[PDB]
Amino acid sequence: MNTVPFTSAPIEVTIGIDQYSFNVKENQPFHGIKDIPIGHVHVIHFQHADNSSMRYGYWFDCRMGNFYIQYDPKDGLYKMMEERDGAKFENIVHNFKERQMMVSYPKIDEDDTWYNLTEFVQMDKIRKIVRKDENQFSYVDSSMTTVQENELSDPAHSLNYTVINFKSREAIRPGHEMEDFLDKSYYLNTVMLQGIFKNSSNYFGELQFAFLNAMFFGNYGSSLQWHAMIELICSSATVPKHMLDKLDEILYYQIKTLPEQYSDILLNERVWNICLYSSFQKNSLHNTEKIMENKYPELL
Amino acid sequence: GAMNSSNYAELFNNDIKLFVDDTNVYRVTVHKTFEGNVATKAINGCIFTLNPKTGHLFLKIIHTSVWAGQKRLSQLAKWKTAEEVSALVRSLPKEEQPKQIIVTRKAMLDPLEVHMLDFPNIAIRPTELRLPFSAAMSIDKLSDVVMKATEPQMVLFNIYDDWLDRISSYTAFSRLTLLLRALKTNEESAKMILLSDPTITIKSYHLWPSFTDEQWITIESQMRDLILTEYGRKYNV
Repeated sequence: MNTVPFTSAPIEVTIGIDQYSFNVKENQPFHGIKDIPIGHVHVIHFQHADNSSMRYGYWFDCRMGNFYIQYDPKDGLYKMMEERDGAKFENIVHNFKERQMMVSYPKIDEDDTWYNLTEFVQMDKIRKIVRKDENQFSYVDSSMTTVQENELSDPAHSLNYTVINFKSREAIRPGHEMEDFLDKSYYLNTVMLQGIFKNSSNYFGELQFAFLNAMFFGNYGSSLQWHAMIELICSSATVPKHMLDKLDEILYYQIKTLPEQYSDILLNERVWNICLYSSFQKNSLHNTEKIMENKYPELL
Repeated sequence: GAMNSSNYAELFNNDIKLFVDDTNVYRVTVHKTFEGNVATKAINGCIFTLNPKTGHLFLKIIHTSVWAGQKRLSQLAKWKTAEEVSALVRSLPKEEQPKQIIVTRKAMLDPLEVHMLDFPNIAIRPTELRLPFSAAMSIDKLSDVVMKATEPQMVLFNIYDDWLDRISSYTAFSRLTLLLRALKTNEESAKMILLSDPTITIKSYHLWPSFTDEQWITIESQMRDLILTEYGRKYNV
């Protein structure tokens, strides 16, 4: 079990840790989060009570170091920092706990939801999409644009998602215009899986990361990327059987986790109607189709 | 974006633009079979690609052989159109390449954008103009060359004949659209108006009769009358 201590909580905030959220009041004696399962990635996110503009947070892996949160009253945000002095860190987290001013990561043992949502997400891929090599953890917020979006303006503060564009030379082999536009199998299998991702695990890792950035931060460019990576698989006549069967499980848990009152802003009606009811894989997403029909029928 | 009537002039500025109409690319007759079923037979079609400033018409004849053994022909027709328009643009010197292609049917947008990926500075746009280019096959000389074709074939015309010697490109386009709208609304009566005087002829190298300026005023009047008459008949007004 790992800990993320906080120096203090000077401003009223909603704090998320993975799929859970709690409230902290202004200058409440809060000193962070204990009892965090190791192994995965995690995300710790913030939305200020006094200004719900800019949600932001940090992706991290407790195995890569000792992380803490300290509010910066100049920049006006909770900042993640690494404690390089392990003895000092062990001294704080053995004591603040002995104080009991920390909230417990509340993992139900039947509940494997966070593992299902991050199965393919890896910190090393996250640090390629979010470029800040001096930190072991990666900052994302509501407003960050994607490299693709910047192509249609500060590259340091951008989400370096794999560019997917169905009407680009990369997607369309000269001489195969109709074939490749109607059946994106070439673009999926040769360009994206063989060429760029190298395997379906890295593909799914980016798709899962994009979904979580869309859900946790309301990051629009992340939602576009999530939808694009679903549509590319569904619009291909030729997809390995294992990938379709895994895609059904990935999407089911994402739909299951999505806040009920967030369906208007996080689901693209066009993409979901196409994938579930028109696409080559319309009959390949049984579990996803069933939860969407029963949970979000208004969209379809 | 989608062309209309505020910017109706922009059409006739110095930026080269082409209208693409695909309504006559895939054409069929619908007839009864021996089993008492109904069967289509394809007949030759054409892509109508027009420079509205110059009158230059690139008529790509679509021979029925293109459909042989193909499925979903109405879908294929949009992609065939896009292929041939792209090929036409590639065949032109850079200084003659259009800066805009305006498709008369929004269904042409994705096929044309995909075939034109090599030309990222050529804007592919729909229009809010309801243009009567479907009636191109009512022009006898265009219909004759399409129906006689035994192979794929590109034929060049000036759809304004010599009008630009005497009127603006705006005025010539307005005359063309009136004539085509009349031929679309009542083809036989529109042809009667044009061919009523056997003393006014069509030059070997023209599509339309050699009307004087005054005769064109009278012809345009008779075409407006034909359209209004047909409106009254359809809506009992």
